[PDB]
Amino acid sequence: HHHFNLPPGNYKKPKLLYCSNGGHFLRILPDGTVDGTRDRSDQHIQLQLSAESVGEVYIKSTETGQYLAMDTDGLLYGSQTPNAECLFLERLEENHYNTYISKAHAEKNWFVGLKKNGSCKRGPRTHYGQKAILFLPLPV
Repeated sequence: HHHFNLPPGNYKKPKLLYCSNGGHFLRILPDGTVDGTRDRSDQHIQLQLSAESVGEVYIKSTETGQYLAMDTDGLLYGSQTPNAECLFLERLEENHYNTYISKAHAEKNWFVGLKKNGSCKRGPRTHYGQKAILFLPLPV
């Protein structure tokens, strides 16, 4: 139960999710670990988003087919198959950015977030107001 301000744009094409905090692109590594990188030539930062229901999305690596997911302890990981831990509520933030809240943990406001050093934040450590949760979807 959150606000419903939605970002503009569509899911027709893959995107890079650029984090304002450290300037890192969200990356899903083949081994299933998730982090961020500033290297625009990286082959694991291309993500295809798709809508399950209005405002609910899956975020999938086009290179490996892995789905971004957040586990029971708030850690992001790459999932081989889509499940309830892979759905995120995509919303507009500060009238500009896109934020992604774990649907499975939405009551706790757990977001997808990247620290300035490029490591992911754990769910409980994310909070409205941080730069770590702010993303700009860029064309590939």
